[PDB]
Amino acid sequence: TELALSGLESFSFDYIVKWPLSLIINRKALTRYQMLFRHMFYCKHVERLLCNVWISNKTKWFAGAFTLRQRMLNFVQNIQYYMMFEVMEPTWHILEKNLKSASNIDDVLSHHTSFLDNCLKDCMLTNPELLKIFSKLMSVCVMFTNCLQRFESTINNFDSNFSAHLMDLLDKLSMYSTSDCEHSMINIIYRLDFNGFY
Amino acid sequence: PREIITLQLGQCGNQIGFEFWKQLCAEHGISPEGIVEEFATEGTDRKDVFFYQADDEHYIPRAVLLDLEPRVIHSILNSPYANLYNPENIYLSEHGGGAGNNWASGFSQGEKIHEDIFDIIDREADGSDSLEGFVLCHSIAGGTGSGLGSYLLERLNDRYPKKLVQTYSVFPNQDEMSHVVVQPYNSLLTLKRLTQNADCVVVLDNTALNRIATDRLHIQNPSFSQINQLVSTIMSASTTTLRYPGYMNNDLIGLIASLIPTPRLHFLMTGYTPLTTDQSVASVRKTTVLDVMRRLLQPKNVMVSTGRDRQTNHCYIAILNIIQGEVDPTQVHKSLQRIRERKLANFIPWGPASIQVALSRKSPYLPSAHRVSGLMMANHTNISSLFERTCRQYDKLRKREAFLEQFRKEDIFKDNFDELDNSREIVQQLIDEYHA
Amino acid sequence: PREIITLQLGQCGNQIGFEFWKQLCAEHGISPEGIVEEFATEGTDRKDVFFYQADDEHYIPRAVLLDLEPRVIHSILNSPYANLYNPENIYLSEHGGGAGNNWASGFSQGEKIHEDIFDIIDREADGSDSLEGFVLCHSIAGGTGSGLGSYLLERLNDRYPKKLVQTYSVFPNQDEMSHVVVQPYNSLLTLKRLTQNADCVVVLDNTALNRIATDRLHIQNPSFSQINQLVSTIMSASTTTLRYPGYMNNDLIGLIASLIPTPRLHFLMTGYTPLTTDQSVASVRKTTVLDVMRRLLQPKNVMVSTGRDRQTNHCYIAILNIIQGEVDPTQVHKSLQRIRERKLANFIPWGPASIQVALSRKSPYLPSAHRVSGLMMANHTNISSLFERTCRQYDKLRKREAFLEQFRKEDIFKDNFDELDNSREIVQQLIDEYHA
Amino acid sequence: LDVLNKNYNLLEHMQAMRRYLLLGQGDFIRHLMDLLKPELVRPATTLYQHNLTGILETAVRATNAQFDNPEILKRLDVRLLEVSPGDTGWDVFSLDYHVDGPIATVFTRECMSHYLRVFNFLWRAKRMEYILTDIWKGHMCNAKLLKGMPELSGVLHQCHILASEMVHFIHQMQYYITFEVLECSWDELWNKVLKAQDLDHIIAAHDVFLDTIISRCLLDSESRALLNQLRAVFDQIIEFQNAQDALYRAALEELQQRLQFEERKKERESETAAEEDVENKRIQEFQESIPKMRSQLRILTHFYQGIVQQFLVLLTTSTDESLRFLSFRLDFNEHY
Repeated sequence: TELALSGLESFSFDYIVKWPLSLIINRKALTRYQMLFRHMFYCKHVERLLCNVWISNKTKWFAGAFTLRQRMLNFVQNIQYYMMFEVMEPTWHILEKNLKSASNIDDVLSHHTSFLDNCLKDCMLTNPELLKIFSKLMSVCVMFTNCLQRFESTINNFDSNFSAHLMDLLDKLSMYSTSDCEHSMINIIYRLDFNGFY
Repeated sequence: PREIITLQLGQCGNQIGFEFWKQLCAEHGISPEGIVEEFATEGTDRKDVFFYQADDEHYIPRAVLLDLEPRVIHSILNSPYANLYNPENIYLSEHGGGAGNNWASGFSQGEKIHEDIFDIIDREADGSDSLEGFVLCHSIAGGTGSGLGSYLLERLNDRYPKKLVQTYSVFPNQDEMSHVVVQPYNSLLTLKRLTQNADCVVVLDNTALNRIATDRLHIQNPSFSQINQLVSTIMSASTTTLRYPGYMNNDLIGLIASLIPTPRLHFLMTGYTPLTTDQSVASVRKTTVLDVMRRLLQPKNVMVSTGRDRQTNHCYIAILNIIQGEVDPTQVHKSLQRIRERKLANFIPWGPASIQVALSRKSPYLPSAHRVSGLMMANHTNISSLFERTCRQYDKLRKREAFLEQFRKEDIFKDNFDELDNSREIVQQLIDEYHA
Repeated sequence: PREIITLQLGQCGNQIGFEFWKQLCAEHGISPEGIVEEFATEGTDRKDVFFYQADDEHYIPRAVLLDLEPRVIHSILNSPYANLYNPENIYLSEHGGGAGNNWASGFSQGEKIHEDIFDIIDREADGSDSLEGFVLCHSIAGGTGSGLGSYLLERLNDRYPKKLVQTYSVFPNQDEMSHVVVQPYNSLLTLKRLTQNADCVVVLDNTALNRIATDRLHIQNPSFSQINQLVSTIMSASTTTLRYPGYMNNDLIGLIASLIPTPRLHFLMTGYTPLTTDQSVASVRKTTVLDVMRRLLQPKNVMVSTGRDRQTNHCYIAILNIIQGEVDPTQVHKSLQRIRERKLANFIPWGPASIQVALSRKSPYLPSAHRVSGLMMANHTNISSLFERTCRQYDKLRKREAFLEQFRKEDIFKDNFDELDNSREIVQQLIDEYHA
Repeated sequence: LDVLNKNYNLLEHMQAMRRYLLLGQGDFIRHLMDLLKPELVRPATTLYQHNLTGILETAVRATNAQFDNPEILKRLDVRLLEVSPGDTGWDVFSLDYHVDGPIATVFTRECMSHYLRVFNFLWRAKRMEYILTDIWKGHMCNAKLLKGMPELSGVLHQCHILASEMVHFIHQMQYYITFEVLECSWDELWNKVLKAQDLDHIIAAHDVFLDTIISRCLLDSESRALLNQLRAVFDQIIEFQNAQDALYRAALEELQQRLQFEERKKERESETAAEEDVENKRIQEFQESIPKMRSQLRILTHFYQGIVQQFLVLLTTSTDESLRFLSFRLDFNEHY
């Protein structure tokens, strides 16, 4: 909505569509699509470089350096499967109700735009301070590539830095527990109580 | 892009990779000599990830097969699936080998055919400018697959340092020791190379094969013709995110990265339930996903001989549960809901655990688009029971004066036996230390 | 206009040029003895660029074929494609030669038939008042194609100084050295003439042929009848801008000018993927151009035996990617979009690089107007590995006292062996110096 | 659409003009431009017209055996300007598509007047492609004949590298800017004319076609930053050429007197201090003319380095049209 990106790139995709198909997939709807593509590409952009660093390391202080990375990788592999799965089940639910109901066109237009507002609110989850910890997560990626170019005090600086986002993860988990018991927050509790029994 | 070169090697490694390529044509909708079905591109969205990319819509396999015994390759060319293989990539007609049964035979034959063994297998490397890695589809049983396979784990570590190494290696059989007696020697020599000269392995026990081969398969005389049926399905099952279009961990460096805790701890437990053809008549009533992963953590489909009373002091760290084909994904989060209530996996007390579930659509085929399939890639710390089984059979044999004079005549001058013993105990001690 | 005279010479150079002319009639829609189809002028807009121009709509080939062995030409006249050839342009019936197997045989036979060898091949030169150049379709293997071919690289350099010289020369096989042993001597003597007495070459390795001949072609006994199938297609593929109507680099001095960095650095790597006939059943679903050039830079289709771990310190300078026939040119800039993101070609740090892509419509034929074809003309600085392979096999043979007394009896009085060794090392040193 | 196809084929003349003024086919114009060059090197005279029509008719016969059947050669002629005879002669020659009757209904005075402007840049693009073909053959011509001198072996070697930097940068730029504008406009007009059903939509698709392409080729009121740099590389490519054969010729004639003086050494024995003094004079003229070619090369590559840097910034400033596509392409050429 009125927010900005979480990196350096102004890159996004926009779909080109004309009449009378522009009546149902709006140009306002493309802007709602333009916010979710920036979020999902960026955490995928993280997953690529982090995985490459892990494979390079694969190919004690070094056992503990592998211990922080595998803990942080398994944290970010689980949360992004949750975002992939719990987007996807509103996707099959939004597919089925266009098959169940469809008798008017402004209805299935407003059916679709109310779905993007659910996807936008799930990606507006990183509004107050979470976009700062994803950038603080990214600054310890590039601090770990600054020692990829260097091959221990550097490793315990990473243990201090990888315990820094851990205490901020519980801060974001504490921010996940605060509203008036709405459904998207109840959605983000059971997914993160999934992250609690581990 | 994501091209992997399979290194099929040995008497058993060539036969388990022969039907692995034969499994791939039945699911891609292609024939080994032609293209008669149009189901290859509309149904399957990606085919050039294990095959070589096409020149005439003929997907060449990216495979090499070397063995000292010519018997395994003479049972290939009369089969109609050998015309898909090329007679110029590996060998032409009438290829041979040694005499030959020794671990020191193939270990000494690697540096006398050193010019030819690094010439024709490197021609497939520069076909793609971004190589994925190398999988050594070799064997531990015998001296053929264990003798020469230990050499390529060393010289491909520095000539190709930025490539993934991970093997689907089969473990030998420990029932009696009459036909072979050199089994504790050649196994531990390769097992040292599998931990420090190799990143990951996929263990496949032989004593656990006939536990399953008489479980539901109902045979009376165990033959070698059944060893290729359990192995070739789970090989193609492991690349369903990689061959078929998936999203997350769709590479081989995606799956192995999310399961290995540390180097020298990479031995992954495998599980695969559906192997019966008369289950097909009752899967028409919407058999769900809520019952297929309750039996994966239950020790019934496992292919690892381990202790039954040793799981209380051992803890799971990483467990993979792969569903394939029809999943009904509106209840796949419902299946993962029931995991925390049972706590069938013991969790590590020092750090978090992870139950990763993933899906990919299967082949457009009637036995594949109807029956649910579950592939397990576990990682449990009770795997030292096999390492305690192999080490207790190793030090007992050296006190009986067995193969100490019959083994050190060729290319062995110093005692490298305790070099394998301490490094095996380093693995066994760091496993129990890993849960603090 | 743009008439090129092909110089087919030797035991192997005559057979690879025999099916090269036989390939041209099937794509021009013409018969070697008549014109039965009208597809020759409406479908093909230019035919008189390799053939001689017509007198009765009979497009004579502008070809000459000399060899010491009469066996290669006696397997020609019984074939029904020899009536297109003329029995007065080269030889009449019962032509012969030497005995004969020596590099010094054809090197000494050039100045005793000096009057006749410069008489009938010059009659085709003044047919067109603007001659393109000469291509020496000769061989390096044996003493027949290497002995006489080194003579014409000298006397045609000054008698025709303003003409392009560039050859499609085949490299010999280095597997064993039993049948031939004179292979390091006759190869390096011609290789010196290929750099200073010749502008450009097109290398064609023999050990890389059976790497492809068993890759997708599935043969058991490698015969000589397969060596003409990989060679004749890429010869006609290289002139698709020249034979068929193109716009840019539609001449042979157009293509070679945009790839050569400097003299004595002209060895071009060749690649060609589609060689399989069962790919045809799945190209009906609009197989695109976005996937055909991702595998060209990937070292799979290469015809050059080179090192796999030597590409990190070597850099591409010029790479050609030729698409033919159906291209769908609204996504050909989309295929070149994806090149910079992978950086599969290492770029030179001193200057710019270039990925040149071009297209031309193919023959009006069903296997040609349906399946995508990709021809690669690379130029990578790892080509010194072949020059290190040939030089290490050259100095090792001179220390074994091999062919030093058996080779200097005829027309050799001084040691010209280090004259070839230093000039080969001049090529090998200026290649690594070229990236500063 | 019946009247379009039964006589005076208008859609076919839309395609036939692209092979000549847009230069869609090369085997026509190259077999022209080979023969056309020995007339263009001299300045134009009053007899300039009568022979080029014979150069035209021979060259359209050498490339065709079936193009006699349509009516295209009668509807194409030659176009010369009123420029005084004290010019180079290269800029006078141009081909134009002639119209007489109902073909002149779809083709007004405003159509071919802009086709003269799209021809002159594209003729100069092929002019730069063919005169540099001559100097590339001139690289391989003189180098084979001077072998025998150890000084001049490495002297041409670095000259061939710094010439190749200008060869490869012109090639990946000039081949790509014309083929792309060929791509976006051929697939815009030719597919639209058979799906719209009119006369006025044939021309409405056409009269938006022929001014999209030239605005992407050369001419716009905001494109003054385009041609100022494309002509700054057009005169630098002449300055690099004429200085080469001003120094290659001085390199080659001086070696011809050395070889014939060697032939006089064996004949004086079959049939000496001043003979050594003339050789030392040869070596001194070999000595002078090597920094003569060096010093001109150091001036030339400093100009080319100033051209390649000024070509980037002065292409990236106009008023928010498809220049983001144009600025995408030149950084891709110099780096990859």
